[PDB]
Amino acid sequence: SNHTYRVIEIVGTSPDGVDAAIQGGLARAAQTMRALDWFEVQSIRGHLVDGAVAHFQVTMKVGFRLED
Amino acid sequence: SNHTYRVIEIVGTSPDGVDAAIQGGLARAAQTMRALDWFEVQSIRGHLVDGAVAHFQVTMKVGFRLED
Amino acid sequence: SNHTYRVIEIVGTSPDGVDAAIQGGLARAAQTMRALDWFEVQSIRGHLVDGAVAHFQVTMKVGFRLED
Amino acid sequence: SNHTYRVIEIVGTSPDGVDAAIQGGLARAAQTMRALDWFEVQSIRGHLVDGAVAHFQVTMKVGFRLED
Amino acid sequence: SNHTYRVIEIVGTSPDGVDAAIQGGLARAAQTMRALDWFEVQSIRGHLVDGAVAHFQVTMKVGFRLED
Amino acid sequence: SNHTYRVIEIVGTSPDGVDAAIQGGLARAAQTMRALDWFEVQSIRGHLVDGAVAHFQVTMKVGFRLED
Amino acid sequence: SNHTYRVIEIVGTSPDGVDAAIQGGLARAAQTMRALDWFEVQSIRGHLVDGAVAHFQVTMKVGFRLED
Amino acid sequence: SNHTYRVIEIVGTSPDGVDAAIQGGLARAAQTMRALDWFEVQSIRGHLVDGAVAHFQVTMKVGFRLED
Amino acid sequence: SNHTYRVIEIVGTSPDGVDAAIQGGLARAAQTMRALDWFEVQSIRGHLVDGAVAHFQVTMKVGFRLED
Amino acid sequence: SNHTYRVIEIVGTSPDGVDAAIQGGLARAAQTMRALDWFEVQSIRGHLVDGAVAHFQVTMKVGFRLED
Amino acid sequence: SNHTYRVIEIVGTSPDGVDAAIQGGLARAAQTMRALDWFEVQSIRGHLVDGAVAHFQVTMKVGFRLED
Amino acid sequence: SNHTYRVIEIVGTSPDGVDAAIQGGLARAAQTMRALDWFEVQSIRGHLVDGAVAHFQVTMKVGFRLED
Ligand SMILES: Cc1cc2nc3c(=O)[nH]c(=O)nc-3n(C[C@H](O)[C@H](O)[C@H](O)COP(=O)(O)O)c2cc1C
Ligand SMILES: Cc1cc2nc3c(=O)[nH]c(=O)nc-3n(C[C@H](O)[C@H](O)[C@H](O)COP(=O)(O)O)c2cc1C
Ligand SMILES: Cc1cc2nc3c(=O)[nH]c(=O)nc-3n(C[C@H](O)[C@H](O)[C@H](O)COP(=O)(O)O)c2cc1C
Ligand SMILES: Cc1cc2nc3c(=O)[nH]c(=O)nc-3n(C[C@H](O)[C@H](O)[C@H](O)COP(=O)(O)O)c2cc1C
Ligand SMILES: Cc1cc2nc3c(=O)[nH]c(=O)nc-3n(C[C@H](O)[C@H](O)[C@H](O)COP(=O)(O)O)c2cc1C
Ligand SMILES: Cc1cc2nc3c(=O)[nH]c(=O)nc-3n(C[C@H](O)[C@H](O)[C@H](O)COP(=O)(O)O)c2cc1C
Ligand SMILES: Cc1cc2nc3c(=O)[nH]c(=O)nc-3n(C[C@H](O)[C@H](O)[C@H](O)COP(=O)(O)O)c2cc1C
Ligand SMILES: Cc1cc2nc3c(=O)[nH]c(=O)nc-3n(C[C@H](O)[C@H](O)[C@H](O)COP(=O)(O)O)c2cc1C
Ligand SMILES: Cc1cc2nc3c(=O)[nH]c(=O)nc-3n(C[C@H](O)[C@H](O)[C@H](O)COP(=O)(O)O)c2cc1C
Ligand SMILES: Cc1cc2nc3c(=O)[nH]c(=O)nc-3n(C[C@H](O)[C@H](O)[C@H](O)COP(=O)(O)O)c2cc1C
Ligand SMILES: Cc1cc2nc3c(=O)[nH]c(=O)nc-3n(C[C@H](O)[C@H](O)[C@H](O)COP(=O)(O)O)c2cc1C
Ligand SMILES: Cc1cc2nc3c(=O)[nH]c(=O)nc-3n(C[C@H](O)[C@H](O)[C@H](O)COP(=O)(O)O)c2cc1C
Ligand SMILES: [Cl-]
Ligand SMILES: [Cl-]
Ligand SMILES: [Cl-]
Ligand SMILES: [Cl-]
Repeated sequence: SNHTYRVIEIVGTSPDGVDAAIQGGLARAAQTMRALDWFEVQSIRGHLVDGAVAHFQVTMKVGFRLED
Repeated sequence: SNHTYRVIEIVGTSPDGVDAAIQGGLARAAQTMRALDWFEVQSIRGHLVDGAVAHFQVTMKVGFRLED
Repeated sequence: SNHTYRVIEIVGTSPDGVDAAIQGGLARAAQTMRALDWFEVQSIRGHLVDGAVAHFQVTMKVGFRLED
Repeated sequence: SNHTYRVIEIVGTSPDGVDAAIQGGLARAAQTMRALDWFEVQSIRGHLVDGAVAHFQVTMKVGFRLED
Repeated sequence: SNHTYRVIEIVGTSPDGVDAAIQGGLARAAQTMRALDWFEVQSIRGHLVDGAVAHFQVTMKVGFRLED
Repeated sequence: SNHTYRVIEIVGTSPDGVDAAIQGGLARAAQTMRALDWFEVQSIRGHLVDGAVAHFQVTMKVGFRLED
Repeated sequence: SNHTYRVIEIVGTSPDGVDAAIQGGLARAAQTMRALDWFEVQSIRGHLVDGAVAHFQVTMKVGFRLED
Repeated sequence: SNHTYRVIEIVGTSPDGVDAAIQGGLARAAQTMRALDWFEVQSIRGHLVDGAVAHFQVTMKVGFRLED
Repeated sequence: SNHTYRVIEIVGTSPDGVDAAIQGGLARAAQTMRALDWFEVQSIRGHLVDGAVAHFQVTMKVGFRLED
Repeated sequence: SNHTYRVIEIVGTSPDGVDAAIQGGLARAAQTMRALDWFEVQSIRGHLVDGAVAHFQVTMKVGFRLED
Repeated sequence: SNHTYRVIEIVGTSPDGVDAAIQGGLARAAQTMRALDWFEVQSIRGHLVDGAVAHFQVTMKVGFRLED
Repeated sequence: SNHTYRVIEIVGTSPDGVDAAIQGGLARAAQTMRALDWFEVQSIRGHLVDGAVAHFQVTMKVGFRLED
């Protein structure tokens, strides 16, 4: 058949960098979403506290296949 | 913990301007959503009728914290 | 009243071109969403197999009116 | 029939803010254009004099239906 | 000589897809503008009614040579 | 002479809307910068608390003439 | 292994519309290239002659897998 | 009063470079438009013939004050 | 009160990757700036020497609260 | 002399994150290209399998000096 | 060591074209700044008086190395 | 027939300005590519040495007709 996908936007966070934030966001998404297929980073930001990075914040679009 | 956020897109409307459209959209969003944290305006448009602005239409991304 | 809209993102697919992909995606969306009002194409991509287009993939934002 | 629209670009101005600049620009546009249907804000700028905003300047695309 | 061009923006519409909307818009443009040379699609949108595409709406920039 | 300008980026805030945030940011800028000439809005965001807008946050580029 | 891809840019053309231009460009690309995997449309333009579309011109990025 | 501006798009051309193309386009514009105030370059392109630049082509937005 | 922020642009560098470049840039910024609040990555580039990455170069906007 | 550069686009991949994908892509590029000088990340995407990141995919522009 | 750069934004002006505006802006910047390394043009605009270009205005980002 | 074009990216350089950089890049391209048809400037940058512009660097897309 011709599949249809849905694309949602999430932000993963971690003090431990860009990869960790990506992985953390996607891990949360996978808990309650099915048929995840791809992601696309929209932005990399972070929150600073006392001059240090408290959290990296990576905004992602996440695409998944819609069930019939 | 490391929080994960979800970002949805809504359009608020009002005949009474940009601020009123923002506030209206966000008020509707708050009724059913929880843990709203930020918004970002994507566009400001409007519908014209008889040469006057019938509604300002303000598209926003709205970020909220996901529950575990 | 002043209506509020929600805008989601979907990808329609078809081997039979851009229009067919748009129509297919929107047809799937219409099965489970109500009060669809507009769409906006975000991108036109496709997957190639053996040098031929296997599927056109058209990403759309789709706006609909929120119920009270 | 299948309508065709024309989209022009104007800048509305006012010392009294974004909404006033939008409304002012559109009011001028309505005097000499017919069948105005929508607008889209392109930018919000302003001119400063003696440290104060002398005019808000709101650039808009304005769409209208072409007559046959 | 060194030619100068003017670029206007129009929206073509059709229920019958992207190509039909492009062709329709350009056909209307050709009736009252001369020396049309090129177009560039700016966006592909559409209006939905009862879950179906009522009109594809294709916004184009259209360039033409200015007469002396 | 041929003037040179410098362009800085600031964020004005206010609970009372976009215009108030713009005006507040620019008022602060005017206290310590001279020869302010123009501004350009880069983004309109805000912070939400208990479902309400606590502050509108308007990011602006601000241009001023450099002294010799 | 971890694959590496190369992305080139081509323009397909046809008087017969967007899909035909895409297909034509990709067919030419396939003649000399191997392991084509995806495309992404960058722009849709066209050349006008005597008020009619002489060619649709569809610029695409085309990704393919690099051989070792 | 609060002035309203109109912004049109033109392309100036010259074999003799970017400045010459800008100046040429604007000179043509000035012949039939009044109260020209500013321009903004949108793109710099050119046509190549026998490996040489036949014309630089500079697309500009041109803003002018609307008369009452 | 209603706070005002200033946003500057810096480039952090490191041979040891994106996170290291971010952290390095921000560490330098913190030495001579106060009340750092957030950053936003603008670009990730790098310099190549003998086919290897000599430095990752991460351009960031950095926002901080202005003192009264 | 005045050097001329060529800029190509590649996608590096790795299951082990953004830096690893960058390094992998560039290592492949260096095998068959000479005088590599810089890169610029265009996008960070990835493929998901069973809810996990199978590969990070980092699209880069890569600039190199052309030989005479 | 790993250098950190700062990037500021300036506008150079000249009646004598794009190159002259660039050179003028950068010459002013060099008078008070140290370790200038690169620039990137952001926009080319100009002010028109009596139908002629009074000043070309070239906005640049200018990067320089921060001292320890 | 329906022609297909290929679009490559090059950077021309010169100490003598934007036009000279464009012309230099294109002259180098013409030595080893055939059927050059158009260019589009992507960016204007430069390298600064001792406070002066050592080279203007103009990145261009260059389109050419593919042979059968
Ligand atoms: C324009 C703007 C953008 C911001 N972006 C972020 C962000 O990306 N991540 C984040 O954690 N906080 C962000 N913030 C919140 C700030 O980091 C900070 O927590 C807030 O402004 C309060 O700071 P203050 O106590 O110095 O006033 C942003 C604030 C503003 C005004
Ligand atoms: C390209 C395009 C963009 C539009 N954008 C908006 C919009 O932002 N807000 C809105 O209310 N209507 C929008 N519309 C709908 C028009 O405002 C209008 O209601 C519709 O085209 C019917 O107008 P007509 O009766 O003159 O044909 C848009 C229509 C087109 C074709
Ligand atoms: C940067 C990038 C973008 C891609 N975009 C698409 C796409 O738009 N549509 C699609 O079906 N596949 C897309 N893919 C997946 C590829 O088409 C392909 O299926 C995958 O990379 C495996 O190809 P390979 O077996 O040659 O390694 C993309 C892959 C990469 C790396
Ligand atoms: C890059 C640039 C952008 C400008 N944008 C605006 C604008 O948006 N609105 C406006 O009224 N003036 C704008 N101006 C004009 C300035 O506000 C100002 O009136 C002009 O540069 C003269 O200022 P000076 O006397 O300090 O040299 C702009 C000028 C430059 C150089
Ligand atoms: C942000 C926005 C964008 C819109 N874009 C379009 C469009 O591209 N084409 C169109 O025909 N109508 C457009 N519309 C109008 C809607 O399709 C719809 O006709 C209008 O909002 C009334 O819908 P409702 O009766 O559900 O409130 C737009 C409306 C909004 C708010
Ligand atoms: C991607 C992102 C963007 C943000 N943008 C803003 C902003 O524009 N303004 C602001 O005040 N805070 C911004 N924040 C901070 C949030 O509003 C919020 O204060 C912070 O994430 C803590 O929320 P939590 O306690 O629900 O985890 C941003 C945060 C993230 C992750
Ligand atoms: C800014 C600009 C953009 C153009 N884009 C296209 C294009 O996308 N496709 C095309 O075939 N020709 C394009 N052209 C070429 C024109 O369509 C036309 O063939 C050329 O300008 C000569 O027209 P003239 O004889 O009216 O001067 C472009 C020309 C200019 C100046
Ligand atoms: C995607 C595209 C963009 C073009 N842009 C321009 C342009 O900016 N200026 C111009 O004079 N011609 C432009 N053209 C027209 C070409 O320069 C050329 O005149 C036309 O494609 C015929 O070339 P051919 O005889 O090699 O097929 C463009 C053509 C295409 C397909
Ligand atoms: C368009 C362009 C972009 C460049 N971007 C970067 C960069 O992001 N980081 C960097 O270290 N050098 C950058 N450079 C400098 C080059 O990496 C290189 O050091 C310089 O061009 C000299 O190289 P060559 O000796 O091969 O001529 C750039 C150069 C050009 C022309
Ligand atoms: C719009 C779109 C974008 C995609 N982007 C990527 C990508 O960046 N990387 C990738 O490996 N695959 C990409 N793909 C391919 C998907 O990840 C997936 O492999 C393909 O759609 C088949 O999934 P399905 O079996 O659930 O239908 C993309 C597909 C679509 C439709
Ligand atoms: C949207 C907008 C953009 C402008 N951009 C520029 C600019 O780039 N450079 C400049 O010198 N002036 C700029 N101006 C100022 C105008 O050129 C002009 O000096 C001002 O609007 C007063 O013109 P008027 O007397 O016709 O009302 C801009 C004005 C507006 C409204
Ligand atoms: C973010 C970034 C962008 C750069 N862009 C350019 C460029 O466009 N052209 C160029 O010649 N060099 C470019 N460079 C290289 C610098 O001009 C400079 O040669 C290099 O960073 C070494 O400078 P330093 O000795 O002060 O550390 C860039 C460097 C960075 C970090
Ligand atoms: Cl959503
Ligand atoms: Cl127009
Ligand atoms: Cl290439
Ligand atoms: Cl600054």
